[PDB]
Amino acid sequence: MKKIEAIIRPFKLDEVKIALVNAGIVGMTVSEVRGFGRQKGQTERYRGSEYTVEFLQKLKLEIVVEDAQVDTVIDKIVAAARTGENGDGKIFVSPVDQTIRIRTGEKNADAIS
Amino acid sequence: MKKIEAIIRPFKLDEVKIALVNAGIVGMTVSEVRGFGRQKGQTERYRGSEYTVEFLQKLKLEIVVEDAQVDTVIDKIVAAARTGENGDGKIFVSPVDQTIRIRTGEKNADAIS
Amino acid sequence: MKKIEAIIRPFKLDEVKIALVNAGIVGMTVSEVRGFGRQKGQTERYRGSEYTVEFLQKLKLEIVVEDAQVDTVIDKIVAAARTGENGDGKIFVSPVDQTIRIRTGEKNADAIS
Ligand SMILES: Nc1ncnc2c1ncn2[C@@H]1O[C@H](COP(=O)(O)OP(=O)(O)OP(=O)(O)O)[C@@H](O)[C@H]1O
Ligand SMILES: Nc1ncnc2c1ncn2[C@@H]1O[C@H](COP(=O)(O)OP(=O)(O)OP(=O)(O)O)[C@@H](O)[C@H]1O
Ligand SMILES: Nc1ncnc2c1ncn2[C@@H]1O[C@H](COP(=O)(O)OP(=O)(O)OP(=O)(O)O)[C@@H](O)[C@H]1O
Ligand SMILES: [Cl-]
Ligand SMILES: [Cl-]
Ligand SMILES: [Cl-]
Ligand SMILES: [Mg+2]
Ligand SMILES: [Mg+2]
Ligand SMILES: [Mg+2]
Repeated sequence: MKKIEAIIRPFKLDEVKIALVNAGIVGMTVSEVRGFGRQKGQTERYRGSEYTVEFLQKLKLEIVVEDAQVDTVIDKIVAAARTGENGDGKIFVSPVDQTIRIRTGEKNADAIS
Repeated sequence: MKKIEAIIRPFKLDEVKIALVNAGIVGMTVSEVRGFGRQKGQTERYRGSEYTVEFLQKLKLEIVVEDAQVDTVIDKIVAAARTGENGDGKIFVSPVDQTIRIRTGEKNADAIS
Repeated sequence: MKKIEAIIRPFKLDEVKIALVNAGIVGMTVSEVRGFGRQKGQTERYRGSEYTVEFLQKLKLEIVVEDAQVDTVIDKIVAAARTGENGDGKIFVSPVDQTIRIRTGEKNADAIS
């Protein structure tokens, strides 16, 4: 099992969300964050101004899936979230040792099906 | 060391929190999130309406503990957070390689005691 | 690759942020959380009152770096965030299996450079 954490542009939420639902994702969590991602020598454009290290609003998507579904999920997010301008986002994949469904106590594969 | 991340119903915060404090948990983090968890063919009830993939408000609890305490923490959350209606929540356990207490620089077991 | 998650006092954001930018960090994410950290028998001071398990506002910083940069990042956060009063914060380091830059599809070391 893996956790996929994707930082995306806020306006992209709808476009990304539809891609994931159509791909068969059945659970996801979203939160509001702020961030910077300043590659060397670049500025990020937002509403007609250029930024270096100021924090900009982003959204964090969290999706826990079976290992065999990670690449599909990654591909769907990338294709829907990208624009070609710096600031499009970043995805981090991390291990999940156990998953538990609260209502039933189901575990692991059963809790993500 | 493990991180326990629990997504719960917002109203349950107090009921869950009291269970964990009584069990001896000494540190926890809470954040506001939104989410869906649509098992196939189901709808989630909220304030008299039925939802499919709309995002609903949830809370994310994060608790870092020693390995030997994980199952106790899981049990306390499940028992306090559940209601029997879909939407009760989900728990993800993940590895923590190092913990550092900022004030003192204490590490690992010392930083979670 | 590792994720560094640091819970800090909200007022410290600026002091911590400047330390990390000067150390060469190029990406970070911040979120608003609440928390308690009650070591046995202690109270946390906030705006002239003493707290046990009430939730206090904190900030969560998330920084994904190469393994060889973790200790530098940890040191910079600790030195900038600390005050000597309980409630200064806690840092959790966890594994990241894959990183993807959304705009380009670059992976891993390429996505964090
Ligand atoms: N290494 C990192 N650790 C934590 N958060 C990061 C990191 N890099 C980026 N982020 C988060 O992702 C957001 C988007 O980053 P961004 O798209 O600018 O990445 P980038 O590597 O600079 O790529 P690009 O060249 O496309 O801008 C940031 O604002 C921040 O919230
Ligand atoms: N696989 C997942 N990845 C990330 N977040 C998830 C996932 N599944 C659920 N969540 C989060 O947990 C919340 C509660 O999920 P929920 O209780 O609906 O899970 P479920 O598996 O559908 O179980 P139930 O049948 O009890 O509804 C969601 O709204 C979402 O925030
Ligand atoms: N084990 C933990 N799991 C999750 N979050 C924690 C944990 N311990 C602390 N936190 C988070 O970090 C914040 C700061 O904790 P705090 O500085 O009080 O830690 P502490 O171990 O009690 O150290 P101190 O003695 O310096 O107070 C908390 O309010 C909470 O948000
Ligand atoms: Cl493009
Ligand atoms: Cl029931
Ligand atoms: Cl001091
Ligand atoms: Mg960038
Ligand atoms: Mg559900
Ligand atoms: Mg404390």
